[PDB]
Amino acid sequence: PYSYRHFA
Amino acid sequence: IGWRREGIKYRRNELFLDVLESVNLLMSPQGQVLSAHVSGRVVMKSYLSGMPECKFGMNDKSIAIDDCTFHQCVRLSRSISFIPPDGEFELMRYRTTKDIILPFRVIPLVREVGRTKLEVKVVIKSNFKPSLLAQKIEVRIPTPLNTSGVQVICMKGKAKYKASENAIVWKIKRMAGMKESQISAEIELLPTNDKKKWARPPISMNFEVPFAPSGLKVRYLKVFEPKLNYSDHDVIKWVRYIGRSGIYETRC
Repeated sequence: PYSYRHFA
Repeated sequence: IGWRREGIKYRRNELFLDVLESVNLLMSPQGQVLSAHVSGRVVMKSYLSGMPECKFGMNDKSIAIDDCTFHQCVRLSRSISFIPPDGEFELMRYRTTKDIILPFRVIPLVREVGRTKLEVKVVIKSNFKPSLLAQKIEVRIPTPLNTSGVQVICMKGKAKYKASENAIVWKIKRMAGMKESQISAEIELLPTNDKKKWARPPISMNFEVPFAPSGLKVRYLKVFEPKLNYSDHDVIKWVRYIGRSGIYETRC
Protein backbone atom coordinates (compact mmCIF):
# COMPACT_ATOMS: atom_id res chain seq x y z
CA PRO A 1 0.00 0.00 0.00
CA TYR A 2 2.95 2.44 0.36
CA SER A 3 5.93 2.47 -2.05
CA TYR A 4 7.97 5.71 -2.41
CA ARG A 5 8.53 8.24 0.40
CA HIS A 6 10.41 11.55 0.54
CA PHE A 7 13.93 11.48 2.00
CA ALA A 8 13.94 12.41 5.70
CA ILE B 1 27.84 11.38 -23.33
CA GLY B 2 26.19 8.72 -25.54
CA TRP B 3 23.92 7.57 -22.70
CA ARG B 4 21.83 10.82 -22.66
CA ARG B 5 20.61 12.91 -25.65
CA GLU B 6 20.75 16.69 -25.31
CA GLY B 7 17.20 18.09 -25.69
CA ILE B 8 15.15 16.80 -22.76
CA LYS B 9 12.25 18.60 -21.11
CA TYR B 10 9.69 17.92 -18.35
CA ARG B 11 7.16 20.18 -16.57
CA ARG B 12 7.39 17.81 -13.59
CA ASN B 13 11.04 17.23 -12.76
CA GLU B 14 11.09 14.13 -10.65
CA LEU B 15 13.40 11.31 -9.65
CA PHE B 16 12.87 7.98 -7.93
CA LEU B 17 15.49 5.93 -6.06
CA ASP B 18 15.12 2.24 -5.30
CA VAL B 19 17.58 0.81 -2.79
CA LEU B 20 17.45 -2.93 -3.35
CA GLU B 21 19.27 -5.21 -0.93
CA SER B 22 19.51 -8.93 -0.46
CA VAL B 23 20.53 -9.99 3.08
CA ASN B 24 22.30 -13.34 3.58
CA LEU B 25 22.68 -15.11 6.94
CA LEU B 26 23.92 -18.36 8.41
CA MET B 27 23.24 -18.63 12.13
CA SER B 28 24.41 -21.43 14.51
CA PRO B 29 21.87 -23.19 16.82
CA GLN B 30 23.21 -21.24 19.82
CA GLY B 31 22.90 -17.84 18.12
CA GLN B 32 26.35 -17.15 16.66
CA VAL B 33 26.45 -15.42 13.32
CA LEU B 34 28.59 -17.85 11.29
CA SER B 35 28.36 -15.69 8.14
CA ALA B 36 26.35 -12.75 6.87
CA HIS B 37 26.53 -10.33 3.97
CA VAL B 38 24.42 -7.84 2.02
CA SER B 39 24.40 -7.31 -1.77
CA GLY B 40 22.80 -4.08 -2.85
CA ARG B 41 22.20 -1.84 -5.81
CA VAL B 42 20.67 1.57 -6.17
CA VAL B 43 18.31 2.10 -9.08
CA MET B 44 17.46 5.66 -10.19
CA LYS B 45 14.40 6.52 -12.29
CA SER B 46 15.01 10.10 -13.46
CA TYR B 47 12.71 12.50 -15.33
CA LEU B 48 14.90 15.59 -15.28
CA SER B 49 15.14 18.49 -17.67
CA GLY B 50 18.26 19.07 -19.71
CA MET B 51 21.68 17.57 -18.94
CA PRO B 52 21.92 17.88 -15.12
CA GLU B 53 24.76 17.39 -12.68
CA CYS B 54 23.51 15.24 -9.80
CA LYS B 55 25.34 14.39 -6.58
CA PHE B 56 24.28 11.23 -4.66
CA GLY B 57 24.98 11.32 -0.94
CA MET B 58 24.33 8.38 1.37
CA ASN B 59 25.68 7.74 4.88
CA ASP B 60 29.09 6.25 4.03
CA LYS B 61 31.99 5.72 6.47
CA SER B 62 26.84 5.78 8.91
CA ILE B 63 27.78 2.43 7.28
CA ALA B 64 30.69 0.58 5.78
CA ILE B 65 30.85 -0.40 2.13
CA ASP B 66 33.32 -3.23 1.56
CA ASP B 67 33.38 -2.56 -2.20
CA CYS B 68 31.19 -1.34 -5.06
CA THR B 69 31.24 -0.97 -8.86
CA PHE B 70 29.32 1.91 -10.51
CA HIS B 71 27.76 2.96 -13.83
CA GLN B 72 29.52 4.58 -16.80
CA CYS B 73 28.21 8.06 -15.92
CA VAL B 74 29.93 8.07 -12.55
CA ARG B 75 33.02 10.25 -12.18
CA LEU B 76 35.38 8.74 -9.62
CA SER B 77 37.65 10.60 -7.20
CA ARG B 78 35.08 11.65 -2.62
CA SER B 79 31.25 11.53 -3.03
CA ILE B 80 29.32 10.23 -6.07
CA SER B 81 28.74 12.53 -9.08
CA PHE B 82 27.19 12.07 -12.50
CA ILE B 83 24.91 13.10 -15.32
CA PRO B 84 22.26 10.37 -15.32
CA PRO B 85 20.81 8.57 -18.34
CA ASP B 86 17.15 9.30 -18.82
CA GLY B 87 14.59 6.92 -17.39
CA GLU B 88 15.81 4.01 -15.32
CA PHE B 89 19.36 2.80 -14.74
CA GLU B 90 21.45 1.05 -12.09
CA LEU B 91 23.55 3.78 -10.42
CA MET B 92 25.66 1.48 -8.21
CA ARG B 93 26.02 -2.07 -6.89
CA TYR B 94 27.73 -2.91 -3.57
CA ARG B 95 28.54 -5.47 -0.86
CA THR B 96 28.52 -5.15 2.95
CA THR B 97 29.62 -7.45 5.81
CA LYS B 98 29.81 -5.23 8.92
CA ASP B 99 27.10 -3.89 11.26
CA ILE B 100 24.29 -5.62 9.33
CA ILE B 101 20.76 -5.41 10.66
CA LEU B 102 19.35 -8.96 10.75
CA PRO B 103 15.58 -8.27 10.49
CA PHE B 104 14.66 -11.71 11.81
CA ARG B 105 15.77 -13.88 14.68
CA VAL B 106 14.75 -17.53 14.30
CA ILE B 107 14.71 -19.60 17.48
CA PRO B 108 14.20 -23.35 16.89
CA LEU B 109 13.44 -25.99 19.52
CA VAL B 110 13.42 -29.73 18.68
CA ARG B 111 12.55 -32.68 20.97
CA GLU B 112 12.58 -36.41 20.09
CA VAL B 113 9.78 -38.62 21.46
CA GLY B 114 11.18 -42.11 21.38
CA ARG B 115 11.16 -43.18 17.76
CA THR B 116 7.61 -42.23 16.77
CA LYS B 117 7.46 -38.40 17.04
CA LEU B 118 9.43 -35.16 16.62
CA GLU B 119 8.23 -32.13 18.61
CA VAL B 120 9.20 -28.81 16.98
CA LYS B 121 8.62 -25.22 18.07
CA VAL B 122 9.92 -22.28 16.09
CA VAL B 123 9.83 -18.66 17.21
CA ILE B 124 10.41 -15.74 14.86
CA LYS B 125 11.23 -12.32 16.29
CA SER B 126 11.16 -9.19 14.14
CA ASN B 127 13.99 -6.79 14.83
CA PHE B 128 13.10 -3.31 13.63
CA LYS B 129 11.00 -0.20 14.29
CA PRO B 130 7.30 -1.06 15.09
CA SER B 131 6.31 1.57 12.51
CA LEU B 132 7.60 -0.68 9.66
CA LEU B 133 5.91 -3.87 8.36
CA ALA B 134 7.73 -6.88 6.95
CA GLN B 135 5.69 -8.73 4.39
CA LYS B 136 5.79 -11.99 2.43
CA ILE B 137 7.28 -13.92 5.39
CA GLU B 138 7.92 -17.59 4.44
CA VAL B 139 9.29 -19.97 7.15
CA ARG B 140 10.48 -23.37 5.95
CA ILE B 141 10.97 -26.16 8.53
CA PRO B 142 12.45 -29.40 7.03
CA THR B 143 11.04 -32.82 7.92
CA PRO B 144 12.75 -36.29 7.81
CA LEU B 145 12.24 -38.64 4.85
CA ASN B 146 10.47 -41.13 7.16
CA THR B 147 7.64 -38.69 7.84
CA SER B 148 4.15 -40.25 7.96
CA GLY B 149 2.42 -37.00 8.85
CA VAL B 150 2.56 -33.60 10.52
CA GLN B 151 0.30 -31.67 12.90
CA VAL B 152 0.92 -27.91 13.14
CA ILE B 153 -0.71 -25.16 15.17
CA CYS B 154 -0.01 -21.50 14.57
CA MET B 155 -1.85 -18.41 15.85
CA LYS B 156 -0.54 -16.19 13.03
CA GLY B 157 -0.51 -17.09 9.32
CA LYS B 158 -1.18 -20.44 7.63
CA ALA B 159 1.11 -23.48 7.52
CA LYS B 160 0.84 -26.66 5.51
CA TYR B 161 3.12 -29.72 5.27
CA LYS B 162 4.47 -30.24 1.76
CA ALA B 163 5.51 -33.90 1.49
CA SER B 164 6.81 -33.54 -2.08
CA GLU B 165 9.40 -31.09 -0.66
CA ASN B 166 9.86 -32.66 2.80
CA ALA B 167 9.14 -29.40 4.63
CA ILE B 168 6.61 -27.47 6.67
CA VAL B 169 5.96 -24.14 5.06
CA TRP B 170 4.63 -21.36 7.24
CA LYS B 171 3.49 -18.17 5.48
CA ILE B 172 2.59 -14.83 7.06
CA LYS B 173 1.23 -11.97 4.93
CA ARG B 174 2.71 -9.28 7.19
CA MET B 175 4.42 -8.74 10.56
CA ALA B 176 5.34 -5.53 12.41
CA GLY B 177 8.75 -4.78 13.89
CA MET B 178 9.56 -5.80 17.50
CA LYS B 179 7.18 -8.80 17.62
CA GLU B 180 7.10 -12.56 18.22
CA SER B 181 5.32 -15.41 16.50
CA GLN B 182 5.67 -19.11 17.06
CA ILE B 183 4.69 -22.33 15.35
CA SER B 184 4.31 -25.72 16.96
CA ALA B 185 4.50 -28.89 14.89
CA GLU B 186 4.34 -32.58 15.75
CA ILE B 187 6.06 -34.77 13.20
CA GLU B 188 4.97 -38.40 12.98
CA LEU B 189 7.85 -40.75 12.08
CA LEU B 190 7.67 -44.03 10.12
CA PRO B 191 10.27 -46.46 11.62
CA THR B 192 13.62 -46.49 9.92
CA ASN B 193 17.09 -47.82 9.42
CA ASP B 194 18.07 -47.37 13.08
CA LYS B 195 21.56 -46.15 12.13
CA LYS B 196 20.31 -43.07 10.29
CA LYS B 197 21.09 -39.85 12.17
CA TRP B 198 18.92 -37.03 10.74
CA ALA B 199 21.28 -34.52 9.08
CA ARG B 200 19.00 -31.75 10.48
CA PRO B 201 19.09 -29.07 7.69
CA PRO B 202 18.58 -25.37 8.58
CA ILE B 203 15.33 -23.63 9.09
CA SER B 204 15.18 -20.96 6.40
CA MET B 205 13.22 -17.77 5.89
CA ASN B 206 11.95 -15.44 3.20
CA PHE B 207 10.82 -11.91 3.78
CA GLU B 208 10.72 -8.45 2.32
CA VAL B 209 11.35 -5.47 4.59
CA PRO B 210 11.10 -1.72 3.80
CA PHE B 211 14.61 -0.77 4.83
CA ALA B 212 18.19 -1.53 3.89
CA PRO B 213 19.68 -4.21 6.15
CA SER B 214 23.13 -2.76 5.29
CA GLY B 215 22.14 0.33 7.27
CA LEU B 216 22.29 2.42 4.08
CA LYS B 217 20.10 5.51 4.15
CA VAL B 218 19.82 8.15 1.43
CA ARG B 219 20.74 11.61 2.66
CA TYR B 220 20.54 13.82 -0.43
CA LEU B 221 20.48 13.70 -4.19
CA LYS B 222 21.36 17.17 -5.47
CA VAL B 223 20.40 18.31 -8.96
CA PHE B 224 22.14 21.25 -10.66
CA GLU B 225 21.36 22.23 -14.25
CA PRO B 226 22.91 25.63 -14.92
CA LYS B 227 21.55 26.39 -18.44
CA LEU B 228 17.89 25.77 -17.49
CA ASN B 229 15.86 27.74 -14.98
CA TYR B 230 14.74 25.04 -12.55
CA SER B 231 16.68 24.84 -9.29
CA ASP B 232 17.04 21.88 -6.95
CA HIS B 233 14.10 22.84 -4.69
CA ASP B 234 11.97 22.28 -7.81
CA VAL B 235 12.83 18.61 -8.18
CA ILE B 236 10.50 16.08 -6.57
CA LYS B 237 12.41 13.23 -5.00
CA TRP B 238 11.42 9.75 -3.79
CA VAL B 239 13.14 6.78 -2.15
CA ARG B 240 12.00 3.35 -1.41
CA TYR B 241 13.93 0.59 0.31
CA ILE B 242 13.29 -3.08 -0.41
CA GLY B 243 15.40 -5.47 1.62
CA ARG B 244 14.81 -9.09 0.72
CA SER B 245 16.18 -12.30 2.14
CA GLY B 246 18.68 -14.21 0.15
CA ILE B 247 19.98 -17.26 1.92
CA TYR B 248 18.83 -16.85 5.51
CA GLU B 249 19.42 -20.14 7.29
CA THR B 250 19.38 -20.86 11.02
CA ARG B 251 20.84 -24.21 12.16
CA CYS B 252 18.60 -26.20 14.52
